[PDB]
Amino acid sequence: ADERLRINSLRVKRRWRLSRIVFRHLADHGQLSGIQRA
Amino acid sequence: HAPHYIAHRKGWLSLHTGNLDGEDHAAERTVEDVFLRKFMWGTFPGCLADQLVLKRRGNQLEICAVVLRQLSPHKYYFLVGYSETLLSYFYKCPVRLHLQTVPSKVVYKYL
Amino acid sequence: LPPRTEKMAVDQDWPSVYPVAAPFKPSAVPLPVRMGYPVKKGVPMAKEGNLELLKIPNFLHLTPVAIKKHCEALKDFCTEWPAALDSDEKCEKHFPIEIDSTDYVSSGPSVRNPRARVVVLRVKLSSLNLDDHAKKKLIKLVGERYCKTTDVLTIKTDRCPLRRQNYDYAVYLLTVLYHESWNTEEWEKSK
Amino acid sequence: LHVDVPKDLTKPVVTISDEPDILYKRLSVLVKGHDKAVLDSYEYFAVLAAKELGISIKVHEPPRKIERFTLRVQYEMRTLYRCLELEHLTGSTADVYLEYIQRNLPEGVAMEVTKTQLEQLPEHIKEPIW
Amino acid sequence: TYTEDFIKKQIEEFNIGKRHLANMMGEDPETFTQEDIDRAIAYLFPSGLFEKRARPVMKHPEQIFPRQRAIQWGEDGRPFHYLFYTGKQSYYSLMHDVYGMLLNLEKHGSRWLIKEELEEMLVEKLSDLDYMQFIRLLEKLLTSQCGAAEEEFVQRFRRSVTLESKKQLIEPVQYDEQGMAFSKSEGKRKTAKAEAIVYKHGSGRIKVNGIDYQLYFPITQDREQLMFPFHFVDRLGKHDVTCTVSGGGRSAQAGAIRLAMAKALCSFVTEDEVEWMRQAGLLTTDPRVRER
RNA sequence: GGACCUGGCGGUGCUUCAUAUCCCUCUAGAGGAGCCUGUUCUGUAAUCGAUAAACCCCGAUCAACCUCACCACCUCUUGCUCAGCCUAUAUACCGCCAUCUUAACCCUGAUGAAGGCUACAAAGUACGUUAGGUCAAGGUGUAGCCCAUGAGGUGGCAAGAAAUGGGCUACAUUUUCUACCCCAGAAAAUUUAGC
Ligand SMILES: [Mg+2]
Ligand SMILES: [Mg+2]
Repeated sequence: ADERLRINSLRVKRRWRLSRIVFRHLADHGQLSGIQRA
Repeated sequence: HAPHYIAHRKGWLSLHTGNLDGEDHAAERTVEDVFLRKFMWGTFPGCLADQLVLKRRGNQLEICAVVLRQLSPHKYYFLVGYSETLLSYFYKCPVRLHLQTVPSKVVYKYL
Repeated sequence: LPPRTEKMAVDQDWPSVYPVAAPFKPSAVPLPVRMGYPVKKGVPMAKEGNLELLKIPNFLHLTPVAIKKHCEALKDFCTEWPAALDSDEKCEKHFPIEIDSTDYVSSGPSVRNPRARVVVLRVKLSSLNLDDHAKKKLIKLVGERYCKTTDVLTIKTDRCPLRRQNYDYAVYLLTVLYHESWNTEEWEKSK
Repeated sequence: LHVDVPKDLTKPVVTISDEPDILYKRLSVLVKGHDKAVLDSYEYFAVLAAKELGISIKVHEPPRKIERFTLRVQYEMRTLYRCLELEHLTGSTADVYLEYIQRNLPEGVAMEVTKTQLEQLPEHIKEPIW
Repeated sequence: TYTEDFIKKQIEEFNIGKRHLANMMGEDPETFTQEDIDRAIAYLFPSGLFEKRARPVMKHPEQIFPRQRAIQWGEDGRPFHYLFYTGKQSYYSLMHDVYGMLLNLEKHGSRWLIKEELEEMLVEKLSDLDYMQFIRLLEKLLTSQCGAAEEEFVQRFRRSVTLESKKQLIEPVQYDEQGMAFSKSEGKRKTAKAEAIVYKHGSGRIKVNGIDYQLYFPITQDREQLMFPFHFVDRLGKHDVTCTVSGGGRSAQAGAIRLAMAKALCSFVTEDEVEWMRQAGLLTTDPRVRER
């Protein structure tokens, strides 16, 4: 990370880390905290 | 009850602050919940009468589960000890179980 | 086996039954509480086997009697506010500088929060011994950190990782600002 | 316990140090939750504790926030607030009160405690350097 | 189906649980009431579920259980009521009573009771036509010179239409340090938010953010909007307004200020004038905002 | 063969109305101009080709002597690592879209088939399918090539016509420039959508 940054300096539901289908499945069951569908 | 009663009639099984505004680590908590539910359902096969309740206060992790009275109490105690220790060393946090035995499935209605 | 609620007297010591935060136990709670949207010509579901009552963060371990009996024992850990400081008028007189710092309580394995390092120092310039030139220089030097309406200078430090380091940085910033405001350069002559 | 009672109890050791105590002008405890009933119950608990410990408390309700996001299938998140300003409390009283109310923080509720300590000017700044 | 023994037991458990809850809350069980039950259950078991019936409840078993069982004859077999064999003894007894009162009179905001709750009162299923006949008899009784017993009898069968929308909240009249009476109110239009203070006496001076209204609102449309409230109730030039508006644009700010002034002016006008303003749309928040 | 009962009419026409989708009604475009372009045809030994992979140096933009694909000549090999391959198969399966097929009782008729309503009341009450598409925001397998479906050198490959579809620009007097953020001065038919 540091090494690659140094040279450069000189010059879907990824929010929850779930598959987009799965987030629906979890949220419908009420499993996610505070995710109420409206 | 249908999903559109999650805040009207139904509730939330898992309860954590991570998803709130400004709070972090929501995805981490969700991944922990996924594994925890799989591991409970596999460590108590055909025993859980209804879904778990995964509460978290501070670093605590309460699994308030509801099971049946079909297995012997010795097996329940052994599984409680095993799963508690396994999860406490899994997440490096003080996990705990609150099994609630019921005579049978508590049916609400019929669909 | 029979629930132990049958053995509980009507004059029991409830705090001993729920000493700490514990989930709803229908075999331990001696209440005929029901909850659930009733079906047609039906009643709300009973407590035994109710997952919805198990989902509530119940306050059974915190009853008024329990709260009083706890905070009566916790009095030994307290000190007394200095009676001389009767109102904010004397607080802004005897203790000019106000240091604001924040702590965050989330739920998880990690207690770290990146926002707990911020420190905010607030001091009224009228409490500092600055002459006319000194106050002019300090105000022009700080810029927007000084609010003319309130006469307050607000120095917010968050550069350092920890909080003690940010507090020390804020103190050092105030120290320099004062000393370099009380200094006139050869350049400063011809304003 | 009708007869069998503990004869004596080990009170915890609280030693009065010599170092002077910290003084807090204000202490704002902002509690955030997905449920208004939990926040109301926690408000009652915290207020009762504050009255009994002699701390001066004032409660209000900052505005609720809503996060709406669509994946059509639409989801929503509620964030409700309750702000408890304690005033004119020393370091030890504030510390013990916070320990109590944070150990008794209900499920799904986070806290943001802002402490405004009172301090004096450094002796370096009392007079200019000569 | 709930047997009477079951309900008896549940009454017993409710009573013991009531004393238990009274012990837990520290209140005196002797005077502990149902409102106390509701409040204590709400505190102990917090629930923000919107459906009030989905929240925790500990009610007296009489209100929860729909168990009903009425015996119509004794051990000897003789029915208690003289109209038993009609099969609708309650309904026909009521009709008989109404007809008797009508005979006696002949010798000398609210709604009618709806069919289902009439059945509930009678505890007997009845059709549409017999309900219509009963309502016709009640109307005939009203037409005659009903005396006391008659009109409380009819009032037994008339519910209350509690939908009176004339419930605008009249702001209390406050007094400034100079002793002048005034009233403060708020208003909102789109993102514009306004707060107006209307004085009881004035010369028609409106100050918007400390600026005269003709200078703050160059466009005549906004000035007409500011006119609309006072002109509608014939008091132009009789009040002073000091308002503060923030956010939104020219038209949104004008509308918010109009709403605020109307709501503050409600204090100094009559109830009839308040209703006239309400029917003119001067006291309703406009809910139309930008859509996603 | 006489009389009667239930019908069904996969029914057929009219009459009256409910008569919403869709027209008509309203608003703004599109027909002009200049470019780049998709398709089709014809051409060459060759490919007209593709830049999470070139060039740029206001904005953009063409080949670039690029590069992978292609044509014609060749070369490397036990080699990278028991190597290597942007090969095939959903005509292998799931995943996802789309096609099509698809109760009791009581009365009446002489106890016949059978029938039972009037409110100012007269018997009525209780899944499969497909040589389907999609392996670009998803997976599990199955086979191919392995002195070549792998790795390299040399050169070559530049394309034209219409008929149609789309995209990018400016298109003004209710305009434009300055000061201001609204009382100033100067200039000059078809057809697609929506409510
Ligand atoms: Mg296929
Ligand atoms: Mg070419």
